[PDB]
Amino acid sequence: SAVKAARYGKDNVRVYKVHKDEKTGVQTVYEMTVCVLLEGEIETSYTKADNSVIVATDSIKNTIYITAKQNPVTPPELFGSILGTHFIEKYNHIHAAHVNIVCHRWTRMDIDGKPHPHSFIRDSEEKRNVQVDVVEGKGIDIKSSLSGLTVLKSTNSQFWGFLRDEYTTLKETWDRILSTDVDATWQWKNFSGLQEVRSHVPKFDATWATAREVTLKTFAEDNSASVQATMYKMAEQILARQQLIETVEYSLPNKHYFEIDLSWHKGLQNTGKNAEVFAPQSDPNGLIKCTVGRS
Amino acid sequence: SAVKAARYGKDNVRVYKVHKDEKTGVQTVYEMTVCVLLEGEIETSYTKADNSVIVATDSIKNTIYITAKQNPVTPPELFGSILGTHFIEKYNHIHAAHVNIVCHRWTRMDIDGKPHPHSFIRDSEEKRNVQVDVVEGKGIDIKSSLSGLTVLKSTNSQFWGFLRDEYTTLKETWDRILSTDVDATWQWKNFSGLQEVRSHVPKFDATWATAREVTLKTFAEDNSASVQATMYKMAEQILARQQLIETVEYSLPNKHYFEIDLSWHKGLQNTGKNAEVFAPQSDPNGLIKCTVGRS
Amino acid sequence: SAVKAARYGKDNVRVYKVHKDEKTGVQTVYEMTVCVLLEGEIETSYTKADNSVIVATDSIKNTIYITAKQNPVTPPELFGSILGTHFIEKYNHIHAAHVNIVCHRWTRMDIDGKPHPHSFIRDSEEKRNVQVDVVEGKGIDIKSSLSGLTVLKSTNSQFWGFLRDEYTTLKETWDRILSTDVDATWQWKNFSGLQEVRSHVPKFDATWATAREVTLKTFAEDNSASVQATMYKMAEQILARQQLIETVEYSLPNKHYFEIDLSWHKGLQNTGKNAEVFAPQSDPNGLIKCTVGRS
Amino acid sequence: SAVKAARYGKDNVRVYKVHKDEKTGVQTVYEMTVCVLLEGEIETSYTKADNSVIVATDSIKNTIYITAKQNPVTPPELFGSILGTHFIEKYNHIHAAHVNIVCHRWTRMDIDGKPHPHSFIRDSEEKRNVQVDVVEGKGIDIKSSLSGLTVLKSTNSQFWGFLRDEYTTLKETWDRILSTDVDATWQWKNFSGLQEVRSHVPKFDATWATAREVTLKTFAEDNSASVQATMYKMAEQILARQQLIETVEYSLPNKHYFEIDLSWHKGLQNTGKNAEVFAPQSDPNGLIKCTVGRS
Ligand SMILES: O=c1[nH]c(=O)c2nn[nH]c2[nH]1
Ligand SMILES: O=c1[nH]c(=O)c2nn[nH]c2[nH]1
Ligand SMILES: O=c1[nH]c(=O)c2nn[nH]c2[nH]1
Ligand SMILES: O=c1[nH]c(=O)c2nn[nH]c2[nH]1
Repeated sequence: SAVKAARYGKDNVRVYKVHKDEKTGVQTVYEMTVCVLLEGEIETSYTKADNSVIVATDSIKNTIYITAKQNPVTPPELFGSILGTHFIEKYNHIHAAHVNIVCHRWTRMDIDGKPHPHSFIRDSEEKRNVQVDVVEGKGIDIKSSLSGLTVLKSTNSQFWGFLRDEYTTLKETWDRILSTDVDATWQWKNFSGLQEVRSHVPKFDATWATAREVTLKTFAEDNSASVQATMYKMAEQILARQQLIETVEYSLPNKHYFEIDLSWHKGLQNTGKNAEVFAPQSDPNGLIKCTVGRS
Repeated sequence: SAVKAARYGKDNVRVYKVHKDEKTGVQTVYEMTVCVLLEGEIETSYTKADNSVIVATDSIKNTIYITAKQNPVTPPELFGSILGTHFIEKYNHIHAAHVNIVCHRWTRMDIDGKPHPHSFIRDSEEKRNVQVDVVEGKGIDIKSSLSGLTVLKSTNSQFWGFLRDEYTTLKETWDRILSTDVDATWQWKNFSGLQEVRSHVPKFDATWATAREVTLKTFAEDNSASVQATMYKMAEQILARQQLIETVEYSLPNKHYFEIDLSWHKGLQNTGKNAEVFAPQSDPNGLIKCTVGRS
Repeated sequence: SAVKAARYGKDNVRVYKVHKDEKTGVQTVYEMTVCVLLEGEIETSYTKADNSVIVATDSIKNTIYITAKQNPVTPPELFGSILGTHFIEKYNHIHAAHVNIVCHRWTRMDIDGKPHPHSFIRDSEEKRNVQVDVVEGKGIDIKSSLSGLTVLKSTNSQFWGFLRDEYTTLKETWDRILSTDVDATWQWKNFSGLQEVRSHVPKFDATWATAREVTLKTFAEDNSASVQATMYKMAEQILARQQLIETVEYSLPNKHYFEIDLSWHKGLQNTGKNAEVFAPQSDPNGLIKCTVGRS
Repeated sequence: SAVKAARYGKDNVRVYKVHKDEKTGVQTVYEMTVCVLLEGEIETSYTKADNSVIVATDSIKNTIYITAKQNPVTPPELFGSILGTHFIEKYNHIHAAHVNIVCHRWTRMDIDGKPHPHSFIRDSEEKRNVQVDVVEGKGIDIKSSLSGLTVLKSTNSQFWGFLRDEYTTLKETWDRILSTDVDATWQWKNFSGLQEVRSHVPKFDATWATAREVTLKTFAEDNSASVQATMYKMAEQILARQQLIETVEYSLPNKHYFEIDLSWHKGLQNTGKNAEVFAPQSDPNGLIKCTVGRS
């Protein structure tokens, strides 16, 4: 037998960093969870028990803390690029590094209408993520994403005109609830290395903001024909507004809310136009995915 | 053997309700998870296999939906009181009802600086809860709470002067990070029944708001001597501002963030006044509880 | 305002211990999660910021490891008694200790029909737990439990003859699936202190085994009239077989499996006697509780 | 913009099936969670709001239940093949179906040394999974796996001789604890269609059993030089024992158990050869992956 592929590293590395503006006394905090996996000429650790080629995963953990101490940790696209470049430049036999970063929200508190200098709240479980693949001789590939963004609209969603056959029991509707957890990923054009990533630093936060704003406004304003059609509208605008993006991917569950017929009880009317009380369903759920690119 | 205590019912009942203002076109949504347990003269279902005394748990589920269709579901203290009173008034052999309600956040979206008429976001995993115990001949006991409120301050927290003996390794500090998940419960004076609960309806949302505001402002502004001392300050103000509350209970984990000594690596300075990168600890955690009442 | 109650300590302390039989080379492992909360004359830490009365929670953590190094950690009723007695004997102003222990399964592997000397498998998520309250001048109160034991029987469960009124839609049945997660707690007679707990050490594992065996055999062999009736049978036998137990408490969800009517599709028969494919329901669920004692 | 890829369907479909041997009265149960995603000529649902090409996800759910009613559901490789073939044969514009199945354990209870006819226990959270991709004109690709298998050995694991540089603090060791959660996947040679899958039905359960046995025996008996080296030994044997497998993939966390130095307390000895009490670490964790194929 032979080794066809192999990677190894450290997962679930939690990191916090604080920035303190000595002048204003204002502090800013960052918290993330980091995963780093390495690839290279490491097959003999598997086949011959030769540990000499292994950078210990404990050392990878150390490296993450040291890099965060000596560099900016925002935007995460920059920090991930710096960290993966380190490993392939530092170790001759390591030729690829895969860095995943999850950013956790710590939003500044407003007290008495004024923003507080050093207190924060986790105002949501929504994440900002990056996946950075650094490959020797092939540059830096970055996928940026937002995940965990949970929304609901109580009207202005429709679903009619779908295929009907002998497996079909679902009724057409012109007014329904639509709720989803948004997972959206934008993939950047390949970058030749760290200098190029640094030259675009301003676009990373602005594009994350645009992606969020467009997702929110399109969900609220689209009189939706389907999940499929609404998500395509989001992806299109984002591509239109940032030319360095090559593809946009959306993955959207359809979290169903079912009507409850109460007519068995004293003729109570709770369906169609009289629907007021609904049963959220934990499972199963629709799952709809799309990758949109340039034509 | 004998039955010394017994209760039974339905848990994890998910409910959504929408309100539609025909005039303005503005819609408002409510989502909760409900648990209802009953007590009464039901021992023979356990000892004699006599199911005649059992209100089926499926029927309890139905009752929750019907009650939500016919009554307001906010504030949750009112809805829980109405639902538990129904069971003890409707069934002669049922003498107590225990109703737990978890309210989930659906916050109105602002689009282009304007509040949207029918789109919402789960802006946090924080919950608003109630526990309502309705007991025949003994009125209605309500405990209201907020839970899941996650906060952090990066400075203005201290912990020195604690007991030191041969089990002690912790060092005193005058500047540390404090992070917690707030669980706060305020217990109302007993109410004689539904009419009295209805007469106080306005105080329920205002007190929840006060409890939140006081928790947030005290956490941000207190130069904290300990978790114990800061939480006592919160409980005291709340009691001072709502006379119908009898006790306030706080339960606060201390989620530790540890310094990381990097001096082994090129003399890097990352402790004490140079501390910038920290390691969040998943476990173990301090747990500190207090119940405060009137003197 | 005044402090009416207060406790504080360390939660989520993970502990592993290994025992090595030098003679046979056989090793045995134990893993648990420990919570210790203290009560006493500690109110001024809350009201006056006096940390002098506080045993730091970090010190409590240390104490747990040291105690495990110097004493047996099985049965958990003994280890919890030893640990809580330490705190009230060691600190004059601490008058109660609350110790919760969760035991995780590490079951010896059988390889080639022979039990392996040092390899283990987590053969289930079922836990063995203890709650030990040690109170100065009032002895040691122990509640032992098993939790997470998940079972299902595909026939020989019934539910008919329950109350029917205008809230009722559930149909009577003489053959249904019954599935639950067992939570069972047996409460021991108060013990005067450590010497008495030690004199009964053999009964702790034997009673846990009995409780398990009786739970399993009664569930499998009872032609169940209801959850209520079957759980009473379990509690009764346990009380009959261990006289040092004062009460037995069971808490049992009814995890529903619903029939699926497929007759809309080519007259397919899948209900009643032809029921073969069912839909497990994640929520809601029945919840049935009973505490049984001696008459 | 253009659609570059798209798939949609139903996730988290829970299914139970019972088999009843009329002759012996013995019953056997199966429970699984199913995900089915479809691909095809469906782009206009995204770009033109044309729902005519959509098979509703509710209909997919129905199809899963009907297929389970009319066919065997074991082994899961067969059931997944049957279900994905249905969709591409039934709908002309659907050209690929992706079926994921998770099998949950329901193990027959032994009562009084005898196997019970209709009672079961979830004896572990370990899963048996399949991923089946059915593609029009390209046959059936099956990946089978076991996941959630949690093990620990308390000795006969080593880790020395790894790379040491200025990022390294980890010490070499010749005796450590090794614990992991096993994720193992074996990929079958492509099959031309259902008849070929049916001709190999006996190999599916036997290979799952072999994969399990080899994983367990190698973990227990290997005096491990590293996670990398031990997992390669497992993959090699499996390939040696089933020629229809093309690749074997392992993904193994290294769940660390750290020594605790207690010497600060009365010279207590708890490290190296005196190590008895350890601290399980929840995070971070090593992550080691390997794909092994034929040479
Ligand atoms: O938006 C929707 N898309 C779908 O594909 C679907 N199928 N069922 N309901 C649905 N709603
Ligand atoms: O606020 C705190 N309270 C405590 O009781 C404690 N113990 N350790 N650290 C602590 N911090
Ligand atoms: O065993 C049962 N007990 C109950 O109380 C019940 N209510 N609905 N179904 C039930 N089954
Ligand atoms: O088995 C191991 N493999 C590794 O790659 C490693 N790195 N640190 N510890 C380790 N143990």
